[PDB]
Amino acid sequence: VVMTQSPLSLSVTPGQPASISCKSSQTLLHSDGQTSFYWYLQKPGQSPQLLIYDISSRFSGVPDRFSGSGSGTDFTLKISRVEAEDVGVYYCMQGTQFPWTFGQGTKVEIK
Amino acid sequence: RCTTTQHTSSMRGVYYPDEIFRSDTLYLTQDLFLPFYSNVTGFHTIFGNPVIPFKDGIYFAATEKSNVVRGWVFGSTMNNKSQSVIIINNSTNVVIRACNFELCDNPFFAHTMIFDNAFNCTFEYISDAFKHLREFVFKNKDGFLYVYKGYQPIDVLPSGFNTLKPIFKLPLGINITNFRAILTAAAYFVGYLKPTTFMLKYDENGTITDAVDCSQNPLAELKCSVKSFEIDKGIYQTSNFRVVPSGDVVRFPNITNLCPFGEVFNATKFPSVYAWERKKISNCVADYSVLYNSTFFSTFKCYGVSATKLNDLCFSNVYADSFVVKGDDVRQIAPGQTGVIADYNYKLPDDFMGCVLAWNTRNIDATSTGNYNYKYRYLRHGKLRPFERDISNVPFSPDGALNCYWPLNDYGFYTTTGIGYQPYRVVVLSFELLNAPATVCGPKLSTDLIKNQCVNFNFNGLTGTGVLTPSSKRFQPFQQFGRDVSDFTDSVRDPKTSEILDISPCSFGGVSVITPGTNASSEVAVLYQDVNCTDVSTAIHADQLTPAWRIYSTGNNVFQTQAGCLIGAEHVDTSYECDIPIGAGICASYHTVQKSIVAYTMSLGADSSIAYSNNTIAIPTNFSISITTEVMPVSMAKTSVDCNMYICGDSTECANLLLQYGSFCTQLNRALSGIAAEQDRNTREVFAQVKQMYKTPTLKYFGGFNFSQILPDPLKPTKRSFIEDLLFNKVQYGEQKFNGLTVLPPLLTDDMIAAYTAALVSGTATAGWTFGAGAALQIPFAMQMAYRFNGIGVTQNVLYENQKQIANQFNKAISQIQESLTTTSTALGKLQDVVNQNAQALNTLVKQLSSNFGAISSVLNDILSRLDKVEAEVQIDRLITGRLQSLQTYVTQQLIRAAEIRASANLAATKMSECVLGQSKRVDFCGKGYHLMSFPQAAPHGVVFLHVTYVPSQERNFTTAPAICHEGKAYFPREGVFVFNGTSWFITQRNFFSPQIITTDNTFVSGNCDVVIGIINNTVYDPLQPEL
Amino acid sequence: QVQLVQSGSELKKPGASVTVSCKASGYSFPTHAMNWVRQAPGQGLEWMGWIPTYAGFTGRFVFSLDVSTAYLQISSLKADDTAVYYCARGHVLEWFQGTLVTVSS
Ligand SMILES: *[C@@H]1O[C@H](CO)[C@@H](O)[C@H](O)[C@H]1NC(C)=O
Ligand SMILES: *[C@@H]1O[C@H](CO)[C@@H](O)[C@H](O)[C@H]1NC(C)=O
Ligand SMILES: *[C@@H]1O[C@H](CO)[C@@H](O)[C@H](O)[C@H]1NC(C)=O
Ligand SMILES: *[C@@H]1O[C@H](CO)[C@@H](O)[C@H](O)[C@H]1NC(C)=O
Ligand SMILES: *[C@@H]1O[C@H](CO)[C@@H](O)[C@H](O)[C@H]1NC(C)=O
Repeated sequence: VVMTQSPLSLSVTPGQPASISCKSSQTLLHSDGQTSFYWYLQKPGQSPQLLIYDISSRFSGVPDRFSGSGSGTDFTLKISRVEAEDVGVYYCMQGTQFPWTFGQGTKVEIK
Repeated sequence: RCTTTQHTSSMRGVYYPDEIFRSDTLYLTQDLFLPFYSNVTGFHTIFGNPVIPFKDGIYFAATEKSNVVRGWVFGSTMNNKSQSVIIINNSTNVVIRACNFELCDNPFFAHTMIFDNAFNCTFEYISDAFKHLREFVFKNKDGFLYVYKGYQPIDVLPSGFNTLKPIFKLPLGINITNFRAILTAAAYFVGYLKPTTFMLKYDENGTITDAVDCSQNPLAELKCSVKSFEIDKGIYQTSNFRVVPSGDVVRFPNITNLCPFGEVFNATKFPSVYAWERKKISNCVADYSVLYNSTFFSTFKCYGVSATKLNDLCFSNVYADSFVVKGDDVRQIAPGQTGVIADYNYKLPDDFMGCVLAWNTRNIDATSTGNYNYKYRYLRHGKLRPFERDISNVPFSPDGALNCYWPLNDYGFYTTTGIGYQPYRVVVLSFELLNAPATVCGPKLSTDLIKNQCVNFNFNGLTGTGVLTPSSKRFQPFQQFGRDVSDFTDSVRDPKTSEILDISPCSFGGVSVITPGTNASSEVAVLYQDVNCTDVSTAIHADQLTPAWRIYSTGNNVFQTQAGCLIGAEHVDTSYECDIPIGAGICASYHTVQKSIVAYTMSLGADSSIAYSNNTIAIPTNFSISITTEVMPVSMAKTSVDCNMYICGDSTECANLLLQYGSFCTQLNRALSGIAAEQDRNTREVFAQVKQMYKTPTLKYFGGFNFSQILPDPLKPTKRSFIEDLLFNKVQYGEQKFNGLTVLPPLLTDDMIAAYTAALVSGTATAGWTFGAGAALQIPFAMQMAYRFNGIGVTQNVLYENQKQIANQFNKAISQIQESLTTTSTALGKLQDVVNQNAQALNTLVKQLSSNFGAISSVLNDILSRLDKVEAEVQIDRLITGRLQSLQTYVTQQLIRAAEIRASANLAATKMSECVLGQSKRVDFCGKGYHLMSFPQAAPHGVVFLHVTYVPSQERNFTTAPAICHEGKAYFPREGVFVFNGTSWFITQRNFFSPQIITTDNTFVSGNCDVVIGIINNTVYDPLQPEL
Repeated sequence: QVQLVQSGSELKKPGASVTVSCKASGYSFPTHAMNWVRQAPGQGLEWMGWIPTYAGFTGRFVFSLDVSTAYLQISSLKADDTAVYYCARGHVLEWFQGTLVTVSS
C-alpha cells in the first residue's frame, strides 16, 4: 500500500539468481496516463540510474540481465544471475499518480 | 601413396564460341580468347612444373611424342583444405574428380601418384575407354570448367591457325586460381585468355577458317568497323577516345559533430497531430544507418532519395516534423493524400519529400482506460498549405448552440484494441536540397585537390569527372557553384578553402584511321580529333587512354593540325595533289621517301602565267579531238518491305498490339512504294527520248569514223555494244526471307535500255541534228561533222581538208576509252556508290531485328514460348516500339536518297537533250572543250556518256592591231582579227590560224584614221583594181 | 543518450542561502522534465518537485527553468540539509547526477 519494500536480503552467493519485491495499493496510472512501476538502482557510489519501468520496458545498460514482473499489487525484479558487480540498493517506486514515493530499497551484497 | 623462354602465340587459340551452325558469314563476338601475338610462356620437360596461375582462363598446349603430359590439377591451395579437380588421362580412360584431395607435393603417373585420399567429393566422371600438338582451352565461368580441344601434326611453338572444338562443360563448383600439370613417370606452353572481340570467318561448310583480333592494332579495329578483311583506301572513322581519370578529388565541409537523432525519435513526449512540432538539425555528421539497419519502424518510406543513398548526401538543413496519430492515419502521411489528417492537421507538399517514418506505441501511449491526451482537427474552413500549422481552437460554425461545434476531436487510445486504432509515433524528415552551403553531411572522408589533370570528383554532393582548374569567376558569398547555359556545373566553390575551381571535361574525340589500301600495305596513321596532341601523347605513354591497342606505338612522327593530330604520319615540307584529306589544308598520301605515309600541304595547281601585252594575240594553228566520259546514276533499287512481317512476323499477340499504332504500318508500305515508283519514271525520262526506233546499220564505218564499238554487235549473243557490255561487267532480302524485305524488278529491263541506247546512237550517226527534233535527215556523216565544226566557229572547210586526221583521232579516242575502262576500278565509282548505299541501308534494317530494345529477347517466340501473356505483352510492346522506329528511320532515309537520285536523273535527262539530241553551245557542260557530238551508253543503275570534244592545240603568237587606216578610213574586220605574219598583215579566225588577204569584202568602215586609238596604216585589197 | 552536468559540493553555516543549478546536453526547445530528488542521510529518495511544481516540502526550495539551465535555490538554509538533491532528466532514458550542500556550525 505504502511501498515498504521487501526485507533487505537475497542470496549473496556469486553467480546465483535473485528476486526483489515491493507492494502498493492499485493500478498505478502515471501523470502521463500510463500504468507505471519504476525500478532504480542506487549505486553504492554517486548516483541512481533507471533500470525498468512498468515491469516491461528495460533501459539501456540492463536489458539482458534484469527483468520486471508481478501481479495484483505485488511487484518484482528478477536478476538472472547476480554477477559480482550487481550490488547497491534496488528501489521499487511509485513513479505514478502517487507523489513519487520510494520504498526503503533492497540492499544487495555479493559474497 | 604420395611423395611429400617466351614464345609468340601467333594466331592460335580460336575456338568455336557456341553450338550454332553458321556458314558463308562473318560473325562478331566478345569472349575470352587468346589474343593474337600474345605472350605465351614456354616450359620444358626435357621439368618445369610449378604451380601456374589460372587468371580466369588458360590456354594450354603441348608438343608430344611419348605421352609425357597426362593431365592437369586445377585448384587454389593445392591441398586438402580446399576443393580441387584432377583431370587425368590414365591410358585407359579420362578420370575427372572434384574433392578436397590429399594431393602430392611431387606427383606423377607411372603406380598412380596424384593423391593419397579424397574427401567431400562434388563431382566424378569416368569417360569411355581410349610430332603432335595438342591444344586446350580451360575457361572458368559460373561453376563450370569449359574445356576445348584440338590437334595438329607438328615437328618441333608452331605458328598457324587451328580452330578448337568443345569437349566438356564440367559442373565442378570449384573456385580455381592456379594449376599444375600431371606428368608421366615434351614441352608445353601457357598463355592467358582476355575478353577481347573477335570477328570470326566461316567458310562454305561452316568451318571457322580465319579471324580478326579486333584489339590488336588500329587496322584490326578498322577491319571490325567495316566488317571486312580488306580495306580499299581513305579516311575511316572507327571509334572515339577519351582520357581515363587518375585520382579522386573528394571535398566535404569541416563538420565534426554528430546529428541528434535520438532527440527526434526517442523522446518521452510527442505532440498531437493538430499541433505538430518541428526541430532543426544542423552542423553535424548524419549517420542514417541508425534509423535504417535496425528495425523499430513499421513504416520507413522515402521519396526522391532512396534510404540507402542518404549517407552519400549533403543538405543545407534537415528538419524533423513529429507527432502522434492512429494506425489508420499513418497511411495519410504521404504526398498526394487527402483525408482528415492529410487535409486539416498535417499537409505535405506534392513535391519531393524526404522520409516518413513511424512505429507502434501501443505499450507507451495507449492505456487500458483510454489515453485522451492526443487530439486532431476535423472542422476547419479550408485545407492546410504544405507544412502549415493551425492550432486555433475557437468554435466552428458551418454557416459562418445548434450547429456550433468545437473543431477538435480526440484519439481514444486503448490497449484493448486492434492495429488501426493503436497510436503511432510519426517522424517526417524534410531534407533541404543544398540551397546554401551544407550543414548536414554523411560520414565521409576528404582528400586533397588534385589539379590540372583528369580526375574523378565529389564536392559537397556534386559529382562527376573532369579537370579542375583555378579561375577568375567572382561568386557572391552565398553562392556555392555555378552553371553554364546547359544544366551542368561550370565551376564549384571549394568547401574547405573557398577557392573557385572551373570544371573542364577530360579530353575526348573521334578516332580515325588514314589508310592506303591493304592490298598495297598494312600501314596506317591515326588521327585524333580536335585535341592538343600533348595530352594525346601523354595519355598513350602514361597509359590512360581508351581505346588503345595492344600492339601500337607513338614514334617521332607526331604533329598537330587544326583537324586534330596525327600519330604515325611523317610531316614533309613539300606539296602535292591531295590523296587522302586530313582537314584544314593538309592531306596524307603514301609515297616513296622505302614508302611511308606522309602529311603534306595541298597543292592548288600548276604555277604558270601569261604575259600581258597591249599588242599581241595567240591563235591555235592545229587541234585535236578527244572523248570525255561522264557517269551519273539514274535510278536506285526498288526496295519493298512488308511492315507486319518485319515487326510481328507470325505473331498474333504482336499483331494485336501493332493495331494500336493505327495507320502507321500502312503509311510505311505506301511511302516506300511511292519511292520505288519514281525509279521507273526516272529511267524512262532519261532514256526514252527516241520518237521512233531507229535500226542499227550494217555499215559501222562512216566517213572514216568507226562506230562498231559503240553500236551493238549482230554476231554476238547479246544486244549490248562492246562498251556497254564492259560497263555492265565492270560494276539479306528476297528476290522469300523471314525479315519481310525484298527488291522489286525495274519496269524497263536491260534489253530495253540497250535497245533505246542503240537506236539513239545509230540514229544520230546518220539522222543529223534532227534525230529527236523532227523528221530525221539523211546526211553523210562527214557533212554532219562539218556542220558541228561550223557550229564552233571553225571554217567548215577544215573538216574535209583534215578529214583523215579527224577520223583517225576519233577512232583512237574510242580505243583509249575502252582501254581506260577495261583496266581501271574507279570509272564507274558513282554507280558502285548507289549500289553500296542500298546494301548498307538494308543491312542496317536487318541488323536492327536482333536488338531487343530492352526486352528479354529479340525473338517474339522466346517471349511467348516461356512467358505468360500479361508479361509477354510488356516485352512485346517494348520490342514493337523499337521496330517501328527502325522502319520509320529506313523509309525516311530512303526518301531523302530518292530525292538526290531524282536530281541526278533530271540532269541526265537535260544532258541527253542538249548533248546527244543536238549541239549544246554552253560552256563546260558536255565536255571540257568545244562540243561536237555525244553518245549515251547503257550502264547498271545509270547512264554513261561519251562526249566528242574539239580542243585547240599548239598556238602561235602574232602581233595585232584593232583596226587599220586606209585612205583616211577606219576599217574593221567583219569576223576575224588582224594579225602580223612574215612581213605582212592578214585576217584570221580566233580558233584556227588560216590567214586571208585583207580586203574590202572582209572588212567594214566605221569612222576614220583620226579617231581610233592604237591603229596602223595599211592596204586593203579592192578587186576592182584588176578589173579596171 | 542525454547527460546532465550539475554543480558540486558546498558548505554553509545555517542561515543565508545557497543556489544549485544544472544543464543538459540537448538542443532546440524540449521542455520541463528537470526534476529534483533529495537523498537524506541513510533514507530513501525524496521528491523535491517536478518543474516548476511544489509538493510535500517547504518554501525554501525555489524552482526556475531555461539548454535546460535548471535552477533550484535554497533560501533560509537550515541544518536539515545534506545530499540535498539530484537533477533528473525526464527525457528519453531519464538520467541523474547529484550535488551536495552541508550545513553546519
Ligand atoms: C614476350 O615474349 C617475347 C619472346 O621472348 C618477348 O620478345 C617479349 O618482349 C615478351 N613481351 C612481354 C609481354 O613481356
Ligand atoms: C566463386 O566465387 C564467386 C564470386 O564471384 C561466387 O559467385 C561463386 O559462387 C564461387 N563459385 C565457386 C565454385 O566457388
Ligand atoms: C567444303 O566441303 C567440300 C566437300 O567435302 C569440299 O570439297 C570443300 O573443299 C570444302 N570447303 C572448305 C572446307 O572450305
Ligand atoms: C533510443 O536510441 C536509439 C534511437 O534510435 C535506439 O536504440 C532506440 O530507438 C532507443 N533505445 C532505447 C529504448 O534505449
Ligand atoms: C573498228 O574498230 C574495231 C576494233 O575496235 C575493228 O575490229 C574494226 O575492224 C574497225 N572497223 C572500222 C575501221 O570501221
